Amino acid sequence: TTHNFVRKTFFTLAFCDFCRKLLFQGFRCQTCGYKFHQRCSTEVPLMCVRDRSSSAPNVHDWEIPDGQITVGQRIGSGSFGTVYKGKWHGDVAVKMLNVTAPTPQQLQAFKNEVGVLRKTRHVNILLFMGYSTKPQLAIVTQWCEGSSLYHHLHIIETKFEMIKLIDIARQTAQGMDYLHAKSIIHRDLKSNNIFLHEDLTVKIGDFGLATVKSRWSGSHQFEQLSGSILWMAPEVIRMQDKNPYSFQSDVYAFGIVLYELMTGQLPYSNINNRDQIIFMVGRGYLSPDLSKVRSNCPKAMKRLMAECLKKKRDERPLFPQILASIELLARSLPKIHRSASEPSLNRAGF
Amino acid sequence: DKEELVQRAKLAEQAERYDDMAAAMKEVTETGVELSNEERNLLSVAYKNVVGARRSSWRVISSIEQKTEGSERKQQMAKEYRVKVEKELREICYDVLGLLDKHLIPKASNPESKVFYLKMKGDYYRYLAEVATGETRNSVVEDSQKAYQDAFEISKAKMQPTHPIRLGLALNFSVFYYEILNSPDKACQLAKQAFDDAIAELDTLNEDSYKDSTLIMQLLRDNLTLWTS
Amino acid sequence: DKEELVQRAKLAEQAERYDDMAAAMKEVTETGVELSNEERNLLSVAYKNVVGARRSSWRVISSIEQKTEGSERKQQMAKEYRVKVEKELREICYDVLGLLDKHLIPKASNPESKVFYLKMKGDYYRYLAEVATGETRNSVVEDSQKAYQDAFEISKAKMQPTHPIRLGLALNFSVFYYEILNSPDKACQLAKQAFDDAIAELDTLNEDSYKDSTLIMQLLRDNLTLWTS
Amino acid sequence: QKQKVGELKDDDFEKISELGAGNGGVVFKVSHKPSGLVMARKLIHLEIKPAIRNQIIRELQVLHECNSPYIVGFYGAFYSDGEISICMEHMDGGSLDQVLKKAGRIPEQILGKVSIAVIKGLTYLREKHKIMHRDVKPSNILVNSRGEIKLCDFGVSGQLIDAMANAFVGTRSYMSPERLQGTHYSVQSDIWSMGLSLVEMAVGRYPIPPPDPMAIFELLDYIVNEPPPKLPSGVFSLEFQDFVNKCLIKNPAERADLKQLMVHAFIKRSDAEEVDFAGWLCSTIGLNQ
Ligand SMILES: Nc1ncnc2c1ncn2[C@@H]1O[C@H](COP(=O)(O)OP(=O)(O)OP(O)(O)=S)[C@@H](O)[C@H]1O
Ligand SMILES: Nc1ncnc2c1ncn2[C@@H]1O[C@H](COP(=O)(O)OP(=O)(O)O)[C@@H](O)[C@H]1O
Ligand SMILES: O=C(NOCCO)c1ccc2cncn2c1Nc1ccc(I)cc1F
Ligand SMILES: [Mg+2]
Ligand SMILES: [Zn+2]
Ligand SMILES: [Zn+2]
Repeated sequence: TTHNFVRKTFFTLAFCDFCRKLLFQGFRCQTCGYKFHQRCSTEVPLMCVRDRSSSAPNVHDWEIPDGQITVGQRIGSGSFGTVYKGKWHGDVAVKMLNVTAPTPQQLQAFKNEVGVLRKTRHVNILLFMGYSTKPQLAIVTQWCEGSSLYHHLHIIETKFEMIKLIDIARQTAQGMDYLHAKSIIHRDLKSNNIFLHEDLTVKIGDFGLATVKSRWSGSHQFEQLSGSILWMAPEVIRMQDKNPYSFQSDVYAFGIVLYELMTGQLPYSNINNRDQIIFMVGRGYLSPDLSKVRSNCPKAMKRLMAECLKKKRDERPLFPQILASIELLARSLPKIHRSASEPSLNRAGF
Repeated sequence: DKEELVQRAKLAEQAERYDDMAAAMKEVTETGVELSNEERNLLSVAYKNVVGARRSSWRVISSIEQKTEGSERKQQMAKEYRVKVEKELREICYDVLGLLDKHLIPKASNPESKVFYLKMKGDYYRYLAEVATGETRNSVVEDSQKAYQDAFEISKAKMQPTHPIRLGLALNFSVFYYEILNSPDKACQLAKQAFDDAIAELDTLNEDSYKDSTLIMQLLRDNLTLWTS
Repeated sequence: DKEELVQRAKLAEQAERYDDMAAAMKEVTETGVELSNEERNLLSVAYKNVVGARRSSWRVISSIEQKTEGSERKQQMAKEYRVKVEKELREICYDVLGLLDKHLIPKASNPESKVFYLKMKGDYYRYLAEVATGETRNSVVEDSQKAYQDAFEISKAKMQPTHPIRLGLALNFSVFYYEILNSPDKACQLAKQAFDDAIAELDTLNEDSYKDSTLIMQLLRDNLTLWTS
Repeated sequence: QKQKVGELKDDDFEKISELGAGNGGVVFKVSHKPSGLVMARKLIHLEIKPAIRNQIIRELQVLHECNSPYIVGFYGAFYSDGEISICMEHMDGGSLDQVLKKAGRIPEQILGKVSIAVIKGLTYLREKHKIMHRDVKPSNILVNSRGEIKLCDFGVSGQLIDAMANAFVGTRSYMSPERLQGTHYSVQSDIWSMGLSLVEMAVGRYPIPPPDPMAIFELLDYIVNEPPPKLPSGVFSLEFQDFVNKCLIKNPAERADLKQLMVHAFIKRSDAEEVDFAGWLCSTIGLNQ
């Protein structure tokens, strides 16, 4: 239960696990991999369960009119609208936003939001092809073939090799990092809003669109909590904050997706009540149990999941750090699956 | 064949060995054929990692040299080990500049490639500037000064205020101003100016480089917040 | 003279350069000087890290060799490069084994140190057992069977079952049984026997011996929870 | 009439009208053409593994034997087109939630007859089947023009309660403070929910927030950490005030049981009172006697 440290000069890209700046040389625990600085060593304790300033690191009207969208079969309803498979220069996904009567004030904010969502182009992001005002509101996104992550993990329950499982978690962080890079809060990240395009490329959908959720009464948008709470951060549950939907609220939701992929079960699988979860989670009494994980999950990898689920939002890391950490062990994955050996002894002192 | 050499160098890069990689990429450049965009980043990573390991060795040996504070043969031996690793450090940087100014800089069709190789040249002259203390300092300091000024003219002319390379040049040239010349006023001015122009075209951020762009951005902000204290 | 070369070896350890420490400790043990606790401990660290780095690289190269077999003669150059790694892996390990026959084994006046050197011999035969296949493996593994069998006896008769050297001996011999001979039930029993004995005699240790023992037994619990499932 | 109904199929039904919108489900007045009767068909769309769905339909067959004058009649529960269909007796008076908005407030003498129906409804479910309702609220107490007051949406399928707990999110709650904290006290939680329902309709406002809107989390935190709601003094009889007080004691053990409430001064008075409930209901709604 004691951290043995080693002088290690990181050759790849790594961030200190207190200060979270670019780490070059410092210390590493040979148990977990909780790498950290030498400068801010006297501020941070052990957690397993004048200096040279940095340099260059290494290098590796959008409104659709009537008579164009052939609205096909009803697919399913959501928390702010229902999906139909429409035709529009190929297969698209139409969404009749629950807000059918938007005020000239809500309508303007929607057109402004669509402006940003239309300027998004990433391999791990579902394409946003505008909307339609004649037949009410109906977001039109790229039609996904195959099936959702929620469908593949809790419907058919077809578990995949940890290699393929980690890869899905990597590509999600890749698409999520892009959204936060363009300062877009997802407000909805969950396995239901992640599709596996032809079984390989991760596609994140139903992101942003803050103005079509929580119906307005004039010029306001108090987010009336609705939809699903298994992914909602405790700060988001309370809604007591002026805004509960931050990057960290999205990072927490991401941490719940990690739990889903890792254990194959949705969090809190021992409660037959929704209201009990809303209250206890928002009160900081209920947490996703970390005793139902596999008996081969490295401490370094598992710890990342635990960091995203921090009750206080300010403790959770950001996606540039998460994606680096996810990738970090994707490379040390096969070598570390083999049995443990005799370690090097203490060789440290503070 | 070139592809066997670049696969060998790439494979050796995956194995975390930066001696066979550097030897393979020196053997690539010795052919005297112009590199792609892809083949160049490998060369920069190899000859950054090799000096980086010796830099870390130099820093910790020099800290122990300033830590001992006695009168014995330990200080003489630590000085012998410092001049040893310093000479090893000199041999690597001279091999790089010998491989750079004979095959790549004089045969550089792409102006973007010219900003890249002149950024590398200024970097390795700064790497020799920080270690060599005496009369020879004033030669390599002025050499890096000319190299970065030459790169800064073409950056201001025909580059984007949101391109990774111009941001890297601005970053290396700002830390050059702070560490080597110790004029933090012009380094503060430079980094603030480079950071402001970097804000203008924040909308113009394609997938090709969002991570690099925001990574040099937050590093620029960290350097600013260190220096304004 | 000796204290100067041990100071150099420590200075090499802090500077992360390990090939200098390997040479600096081999030249010290080359003489036949009375080897104390710290003096043999630095040698153990040096010859652990140097072979360990190349062993992890071989693990990566062997994994990348078997990524896709439905491919061209790109694997051809890889498994000859793997042989290049093996050419700088076996002979450096032989550089350690001949050393055990030169000074270590005959110049031992404490059984504890004899268990330590016999454990190191068996561990370096264990590292050679992985890459070596065919009839060589048989020849390689037979040298360790007698090496750990001539150390366990002394470990049981001369040191307590809570001793970290005996704990490390049981640990390395447990992974030898699991990975090489593939008798995981004997590995599971041995460990359980080693761990139960450790719990049966606890809270008798020194003040210094409250970090290393716990770390080994903690890795023992990690192996046992890994090997139950 | 139930013996005329064989196996329920989707194509045997014809849509008449929607009874009302719901949080998770939707209810339609439908005509079973083979039998020629007007049923209330609830359709629940759950994205669950077929093994759980098949168990839900299996545990709903328990409703065939839940026959009493204070339990909403049941015709059949089947699965088709990715929706669970629960076909039950149509109640033309709607829910007391609908009747409450139409009435503004419900008179004490009317709530006396509702209390007796809910108590005897909860008693039947717990004695004959030993199943806790776990959802007592005005929307789940149904009334018809004949003057019948019947419980519905009770937890006969434990697998169905877990299914919708994962799927939807509520804005209004009637959950007892001990259940919110993960403490199970049998039917004591259902009695809390009844008392809270009785205060809502009598005052004509919601019990959880008292003037003398809040998010679901602020409502649950209030139920757990604040004193329970109570009837306004003077405008209701002391027996009715004492009845709801015994139903809203936060301590689930000190809270009155079904046997204790059946012989309460309020119930014994209301049981004796002659109240034309069927006449009042049709008058309140606007129907004809
Ligand atoms: N862009 C799309 N392409 C293909 N299918 C889609 C798309 N969007 C939604 N669907 C399908 O529609 C079904 C449910 O639709 P949604 O309304 O997205 O449900 P939801 O994700 O719970 O709702 P929200 O608003 O994201 S909480 C899923 O089973 C999907 O297969
Ligand atoms: N048998 C019925 N007769 C009339 N209305 C009904 C019947 N069953 C359900 N309803 C109506 O269906 C609606 C949906 O109910 P449900 O989805 O269970 O949630 P809730 O009762 O909380 O609104 C309610 O408004 C209720 O009045
Ligand atoms: O109705 C329910 N919840 O409200 C819908 C929100 O989707 C409900 C909830 C739990 C349950 C367990 N077993 C059946 N259960 C329900 N159904 C139901 C029960 C009795 C009758 I009579 C008729 C019904 F439809
Ligand atoms: Mg209901
Ligand atoms: Zn730090
Ligand atoms: Zn650790």
